[PDB]
Amino acid sequence: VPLDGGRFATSDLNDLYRRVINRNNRLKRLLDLAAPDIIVRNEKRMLQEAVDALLDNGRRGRAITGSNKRPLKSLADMIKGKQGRFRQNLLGKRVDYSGRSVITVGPYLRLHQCGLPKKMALELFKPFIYGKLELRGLATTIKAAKKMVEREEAVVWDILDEVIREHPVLLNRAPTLHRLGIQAFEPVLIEGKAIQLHPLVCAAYNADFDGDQMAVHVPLTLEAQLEARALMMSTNNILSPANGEPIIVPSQDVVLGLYYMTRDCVNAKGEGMVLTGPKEAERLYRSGLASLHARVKVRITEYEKDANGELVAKTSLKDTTVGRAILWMIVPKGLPYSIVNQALGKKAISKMLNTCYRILGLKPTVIFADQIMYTGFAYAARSGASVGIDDMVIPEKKHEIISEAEAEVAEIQEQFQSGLVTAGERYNKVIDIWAAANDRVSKAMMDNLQTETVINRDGQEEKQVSFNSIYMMADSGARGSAAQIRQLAGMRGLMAKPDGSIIETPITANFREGLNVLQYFISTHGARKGLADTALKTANSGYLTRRLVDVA
Amino acid sequence: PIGDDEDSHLGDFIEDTTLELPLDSATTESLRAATHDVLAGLTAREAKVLRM
Amino acid sequence: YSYTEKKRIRKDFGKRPQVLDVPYLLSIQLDSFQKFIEQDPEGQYGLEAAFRSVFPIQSYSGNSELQYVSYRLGEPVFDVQECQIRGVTYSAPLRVKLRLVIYEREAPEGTVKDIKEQEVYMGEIPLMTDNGTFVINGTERVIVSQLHRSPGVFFDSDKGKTHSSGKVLYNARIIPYRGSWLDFEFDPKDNLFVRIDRRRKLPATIILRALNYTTEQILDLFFEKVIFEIRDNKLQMELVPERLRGETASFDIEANGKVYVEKGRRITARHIRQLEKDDVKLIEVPVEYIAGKVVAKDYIDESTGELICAANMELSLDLLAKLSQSGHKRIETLFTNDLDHGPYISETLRVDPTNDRLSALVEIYRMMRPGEPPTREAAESLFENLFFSEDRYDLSAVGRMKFNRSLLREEIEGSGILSKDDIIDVMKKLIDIRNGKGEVDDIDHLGNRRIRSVGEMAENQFRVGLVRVERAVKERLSLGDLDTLMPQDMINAKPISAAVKEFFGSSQLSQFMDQNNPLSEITHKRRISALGPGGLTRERAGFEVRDVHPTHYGRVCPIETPEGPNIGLINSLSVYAQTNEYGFLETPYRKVTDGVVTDEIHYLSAIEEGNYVIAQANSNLDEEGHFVEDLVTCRSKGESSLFSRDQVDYMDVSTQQVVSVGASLIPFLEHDDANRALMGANMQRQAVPTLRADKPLVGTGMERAVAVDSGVTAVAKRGGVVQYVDASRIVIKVNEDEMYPGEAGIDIYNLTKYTRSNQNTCINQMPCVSLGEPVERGDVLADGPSTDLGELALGQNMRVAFMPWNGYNFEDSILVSERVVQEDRFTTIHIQELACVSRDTKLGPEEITADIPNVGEAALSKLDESGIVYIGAEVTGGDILVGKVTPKGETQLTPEEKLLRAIFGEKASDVKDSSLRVPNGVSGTVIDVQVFTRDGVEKDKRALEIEEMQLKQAKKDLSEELQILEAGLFSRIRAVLVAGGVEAEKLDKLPRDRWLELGLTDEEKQNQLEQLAEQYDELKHEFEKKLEAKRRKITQGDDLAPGVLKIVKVYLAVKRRIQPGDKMAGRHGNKGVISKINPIEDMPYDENGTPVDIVLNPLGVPSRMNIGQILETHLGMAAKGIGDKINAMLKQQQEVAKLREFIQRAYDLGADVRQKVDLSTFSDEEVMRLAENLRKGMPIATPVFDGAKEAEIKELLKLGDLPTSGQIRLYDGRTGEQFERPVTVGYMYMLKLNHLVDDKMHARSTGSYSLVTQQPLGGKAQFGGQRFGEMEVWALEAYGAAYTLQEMLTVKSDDVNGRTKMYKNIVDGNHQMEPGMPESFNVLLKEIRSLGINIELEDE
Amino acid sequence: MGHIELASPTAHIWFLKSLPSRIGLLLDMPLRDIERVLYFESYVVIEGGM
Amino acid sequence: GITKASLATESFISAASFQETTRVLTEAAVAGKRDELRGLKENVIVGRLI
Ligand SMILES: [Mg+2]
Repeated sequence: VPLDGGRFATSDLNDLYRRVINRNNRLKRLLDLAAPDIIVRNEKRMLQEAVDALLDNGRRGRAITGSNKRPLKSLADMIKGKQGRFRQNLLGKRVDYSGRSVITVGPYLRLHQCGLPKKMALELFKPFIYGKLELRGLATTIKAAKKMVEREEAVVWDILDEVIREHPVLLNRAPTLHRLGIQAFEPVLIEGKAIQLHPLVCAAYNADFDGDQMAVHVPLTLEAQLEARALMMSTNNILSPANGEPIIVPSQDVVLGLYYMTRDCVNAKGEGMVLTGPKEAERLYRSGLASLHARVKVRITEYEKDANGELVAKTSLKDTTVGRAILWMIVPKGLPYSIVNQALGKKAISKMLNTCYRILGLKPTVIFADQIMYTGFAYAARSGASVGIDDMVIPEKKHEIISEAEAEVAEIQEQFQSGLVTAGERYNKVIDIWAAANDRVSKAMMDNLQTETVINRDGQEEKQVSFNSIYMMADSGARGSAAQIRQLAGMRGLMAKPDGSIIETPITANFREGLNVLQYFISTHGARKGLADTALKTANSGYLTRRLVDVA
Repeated sequence: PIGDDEDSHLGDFIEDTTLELPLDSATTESLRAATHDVLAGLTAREAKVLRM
Repeated sequence: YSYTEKKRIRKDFGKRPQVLDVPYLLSIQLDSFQKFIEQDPEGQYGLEAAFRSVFPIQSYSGNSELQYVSYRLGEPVFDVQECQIRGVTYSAPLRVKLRLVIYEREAPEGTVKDIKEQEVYMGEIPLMTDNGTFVINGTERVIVSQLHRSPGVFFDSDKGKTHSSGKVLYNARIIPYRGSWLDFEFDPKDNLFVRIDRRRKLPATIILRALNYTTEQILDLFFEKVIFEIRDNKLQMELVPERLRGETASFDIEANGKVYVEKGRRITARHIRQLEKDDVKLIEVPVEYIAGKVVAKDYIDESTGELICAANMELSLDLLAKLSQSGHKRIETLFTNDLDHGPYISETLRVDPTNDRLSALVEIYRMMRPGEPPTREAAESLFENLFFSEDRYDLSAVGRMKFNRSLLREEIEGSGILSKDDIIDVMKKLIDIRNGKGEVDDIDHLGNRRIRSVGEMAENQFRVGLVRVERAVKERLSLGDLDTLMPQDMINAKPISAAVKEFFGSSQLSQFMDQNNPLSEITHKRRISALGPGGLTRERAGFEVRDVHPTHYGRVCPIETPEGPNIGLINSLSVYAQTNEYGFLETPYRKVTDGVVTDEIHYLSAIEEGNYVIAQANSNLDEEGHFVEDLVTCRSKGESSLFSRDQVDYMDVSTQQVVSVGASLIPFLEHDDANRALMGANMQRQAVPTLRADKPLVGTGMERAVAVDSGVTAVAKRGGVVQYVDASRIVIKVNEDEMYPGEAGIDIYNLTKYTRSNQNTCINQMPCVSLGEPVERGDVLADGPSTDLGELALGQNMRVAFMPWNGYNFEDSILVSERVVQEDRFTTIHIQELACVSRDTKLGPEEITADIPNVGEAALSKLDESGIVYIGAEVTGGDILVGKVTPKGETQLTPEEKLLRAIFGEKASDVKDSSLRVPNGVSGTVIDVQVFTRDGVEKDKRALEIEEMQLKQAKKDLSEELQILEAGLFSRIRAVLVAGGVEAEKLDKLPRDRWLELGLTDEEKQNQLEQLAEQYDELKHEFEKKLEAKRRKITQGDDLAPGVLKIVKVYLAVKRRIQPGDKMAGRHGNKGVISKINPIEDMPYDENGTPVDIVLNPLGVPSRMNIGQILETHLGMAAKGIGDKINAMLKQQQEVAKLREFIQRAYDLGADVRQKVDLSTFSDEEVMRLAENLRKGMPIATPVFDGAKEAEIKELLKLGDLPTSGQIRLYDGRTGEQFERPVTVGYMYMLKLNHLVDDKMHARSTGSYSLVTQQPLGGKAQFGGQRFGEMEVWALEAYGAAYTLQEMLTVKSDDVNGRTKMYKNIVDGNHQMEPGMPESFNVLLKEIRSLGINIELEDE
Repeated sequence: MGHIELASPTAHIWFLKSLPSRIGLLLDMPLRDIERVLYFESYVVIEGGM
Repeated sequence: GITKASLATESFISAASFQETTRVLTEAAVAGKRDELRGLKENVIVGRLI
């Protein structure tokens, strides 16, 4: 076919059939002229090579093309492989009525709906807009409808809001491993150019918002709309197919807002006062008379399913906090009060959603997950939970333990220069005493973080769990655990060289202190090995998924 | 191959110019409908001659 | 300090006195290409090396020989700006003086009949620009330096993996620089083997038999001889006592009266030393010990000549009785052992089939070109042309150096080809490695890694061109006539220029310069790739090449590599590292004496590093150079250990030598994890240049080297007084002492205005100096993109609060106030280049007329009378820039359309609108229009208008060049005439023509007048001839593609601001997408009332272990606190003594530092401009691993009025009530990465379709389609969705009827699909059916 | 679709060079001898009597 | 195993869509094998309901 410029693109099959036709005509011409036997045996071998290069090139000396060193592409090259018709154009096709843009948060959504830009919604839904405009008579013909949606007149946006209203789109992130990678939503139109994606859904996608971009597809026909609503709407998939655990688990800001909201310090405003219910708990917190967390007797009324699907009510004075009572308005009718009477980390809130689904069905769990996300973001904003440089307390017992270990390695050094030990038992003793020093540093820094807040009420003193920022961000299960908190406050581990052997001189400096050049240079190897392993394990996990689905 | 040696070869970029756009098919359908409605409005001989 | 150094002096922490400053950061490129193209008088690397190597060309013994004289490069026809406009290579011709001789009859030493010596053209080679950039086809390209295995000899192990026996093998390898390889390897049973390639395993000793060696001297070279003498009886054994080490004897060895060695006892070395002291030479053994020995040489009978035993045969008692009767009492046996001397060569001889030289050559010639029968002289010429010919095999000087070094030779020079001693010594060394002594090597070690560069690779491709042409010259000179030609008809310049243009135009090592940041240029030029030709690939290699070896310290940056498919194969060259003479890496160290660290520095390579022991940069020493302890941390051989005070050999130079220039501009890099530091330094390239430049408050002090020593800013070459400042040009009056005597003049620097960078950003230069200002030599005058005052300003510094704010910062998201977007402080400028070609079809030629069928006049009001858009009309998506129509015919109209035409009589026109249009959804201004036209075609009106515009611009600009240059020259003439014959008031009345011819005393002053006069007249004539040359370059035609009439290029300048969906990033690797752009009313604000601009998320900081962004945030708050205190003291009009006091206290501030300052500056004029430059915030340098600690940040915050803890209480913008737990606010320097959202967003209703399979082709702005690949089809199978999948891969994608049926049904408002069959499955049926395989579909 | 009348016949590479070779174990003949026949290096009897 | 129980299948398009293709098409071409579309791989291939 002609490219622009008078120069053509041929497929290499034209070369192959040209070579086969050429040598066939040559062999007919030779058998006309009664050639000697060496020549026709040469020509029959050549015709064998030409046909065998046409059917599957690569099982011979790889007959290359003209004006190029690159080997050409035969028929079995077009069937077989990553670029064959079986895997590039039959099992997966590029599809119209699709779009692609950068994703972002937008926490003001219920989870049956996602944001979608006006410009993408105009470009995707063009034939729908054409149909409604020629139905409503604003465009006499369809070319007028083209020019009306081209000029973007003010009448088409009401039309587009009519064609969106109950029409689910499909959102898709590119590593679509498990079946929650394609989910439907109902679009809310956005002044902007970025798809707003509901936050609780993102843990299903393995989508962080660090620049990853997603794709929307549009169910055209009516059965596909009903499939995307009945089977693939986001409110249907709140349980994983891998296990019965919730996949719409609240992820990071919301669990921090909860863990700040439901806790108790021994002295706060309104300590030990009495409250008639959750409503004046909210009136006390939002007026500023009583604090968010202070232990308080309240009166709450919990319902239960004691009889056959019947909501038996019991009311009592529970001894709780203020913030727990404020969260109690959001719990539906069926659940007992003991689901909000603890500290509510990430495990506890997953158990909360699991019990709400296994009791009240689907609808209160969906609207309950939306209300949890809203109140988590709101009281995380009211928390002001902020990391800082004073938030990482270094133990006073750090350098003392490091000096003791530095004397003990000198002891083992003198015991090896005295010829008393061999090399391997020396090595094992030194690595055991550095691991012992690291464990003492860990048990020093944990007791210097978690109970460091000591304050007073109607007496001398009392200790409690700490309101350190990084301790809340590690205890809530929002981000990271005590391994990374250990690598920020105490010494970081014992690094391993490219042998897989492990160095006798560990990194006795955290990140709050500086690292000098040699320690950081040793740490770089572990970082680069980690990155290379994540890439290679991604590839092998893809291959394992493909074999497992194609066997089953 | 175009650059970076991906599965992107030159063949995946060549557009088809022998198809007709589907909007032109929509115009042709609506034009046949409109002309049929207009030729219904004529007489018998005029519509028959103009179709023939 | 210099003049801009005291303009805004940066506060600098850090405790190590820098003794070697940062070198010229582009030295690899420029020094390599200076080695390439330079007249070297010797066989030094360059073009001279390639010519003197491949020449003389001689005929096929026809006594006609072509030899070499010299070369020369002409000046380019086109300067760099016109070259980027037009599209040619920025190249230079290559003139070569060649000399042809022909000899006479029976006189090989005799006189030639004639010589023919002339110049000849052989291709154009591209020149490097002043910055390290080549221009090949309109674009500006960089050749990345390559890393590969050094040519030489490598002794690898390849442990374990062969046949799972637990045994290690050993393989030696000779890797040439150009030729065939060589391998030696063992097998699981102790037999040596040779490989001439990766071809079949051949027995080893045959290559010894290929070098004219019999079994005798092979066993002589590889073994020592044990002599059995029969001293009158009993077959005794001569003894050296060292031979008995570690052994066990089968009998009693007795020497001089006493039985020392007992039967069945292992021999202790006490016995050996007693035998040494007892003067023991020859002892008595039984006849049974010779049962295991092997004879050395051939033993025969003398008279009869019959063979007693041939060489390499074990000795039984029968052979002993045969050698007793012939009379020979001398027996030569081979000394063997299981540990010391292994009998490997004897076993290899017993495996080997051949015996003599000829069968060895026959075996090699049969085993390299198999299937054909051999021939003696062809085999001799083959084995000549494998390893011993000067043509097809070559080790360079580097090859011979490593080949002598790893064999522990003495000389470091030698021939390129091998020799017998070379191969035999490699085999000896391999047998010694197998015998337990010596060590293997490792390929990750940077002493066995050579770094290539641009000059070497261009030289090698040039040598490819020269051998490809010398084949033709040998063909011609074999048929060479006597006198019919000057010696240029023999040579074709198509292959030479073809090879060098093929290398610079198409390779994996030659790529488009990333040019959106000065850092990105200066780190793409400093890149060490391991890919490309002659190197490993991503599929084949490999893990140890990806990993970091301990010899990368100070040579290759470990924390900068592109995370992705190729990790570690795309390494970056460290800051202080240079390239050795032999090509290896070498790094600076400070020489240490007895105890005193001397400021002299020695560059050490990798294999020279391991001998010494090297101290730490982070050490502490007094003024006398003594270390403060008695023990210091060091590294000896890849091992960090604490050594003594005076055992050290070298100190590290500075704290920064382990990282690159990309990573060293991350402050507090010692406080981040290496993962996020890798990501931060990986993304610090990708900042778009913002509309201003805004001075990173937390810098590292490496910013000025990257700013100056890149190519974007304009560095002054000769200092002086600034005469003239304009946005277009800066005109410098040079001082008297820095001025040459001849060619007096003044300097002029033409700035580059708004123009197109390769990544569509706008590279621009702006003057930073004012009128009448003193400048130093080497001082910045014009800031480039992303540069302020000669610093590097990649992005802008903004007030940051780390708090979760209503979930809008959920995963990693950033949330920005409207105070940023109202200030346009992230509004960037992009330049796109839209093009409209106008070809000649075979239906007719295309036109650029303004008349377009079926458009409105309002759509064409933005066009001229010529049909090409005006300069400076803001267009949107869909406007017509170049009205172009293509002729068409043969409409093939339908029914009722033909009825309609008949009814209304409207002619279906003979033409089609194929005009150039703006892409879907951008805006901006048309700033530059070019019209390229083939010569011989009528130029339209706007083409002549652009030609008249450029002609007047060039003539006005060159007249301004000559006028201001001679204004400086006449101002020098007036300074000459005042000394020695002044006319104070008389001179300025009489004209400028009568200054050159006024009389004056004969001195150096009259000679000076003669010089200035002839320079005036020469510049006049040079002006005239170069104006005529510039006019003939502009007015002439332009080369185009074959069969295109004219090209109209239109440059849009889009001004893209910011919107939710963009990406921003600090320098620590905290990515984020802007999510909501709030008004100022909703931001958190502190008690002073200043609204924070960006609210990040704190939850990323414990998880991702980059704690240094918090420290950078606190120190940014400190910097802007000092800036606000200075702004308050300037707004109150405090006197300059108070400002001097406060700036003095701000610059003293801390531990022992490296930052002595004023009072030496001027009273007002330097201090007040410094305070004017510090009112936006006093900057802080933090040298990378050595800089500011926490306590200095606390003591700097105490200078401000800020709290020590660095956390202010903040008030919510909406509820107006205080946040509990006061939050961290500060000033983080953040960057706008060029993953903007409007380049990423598109959608498709229905567009084009691919030809061979009827599917919508993917891409942008080809309207693409999000590929619903194989895993997504599995996902829809995993649901119950089946109608979705049926329309997802039949109707929406593939079916040629189904998509149009669907479009009709949709515009009728009837949601329904008629599925049919996919088209690509029908293609699959035709492809299998077009094999011999019948595939069908069946009955019902 | 089209066709080409091949003058001399030609072995199909898929039934000759895949690892479970079909002409190979259909005639019960080793593959190197079959390629030796097809490249005109040798002969083979075709039901040549007894 | 999963790479061998997936190709030993009574339906050759599911045995030819991912793994070694040439051996599967020749093994099913000498056998005259008939594929009854049987199980979602062929129905994604042939473009009908699942
Ligand atoms: Mg991501």
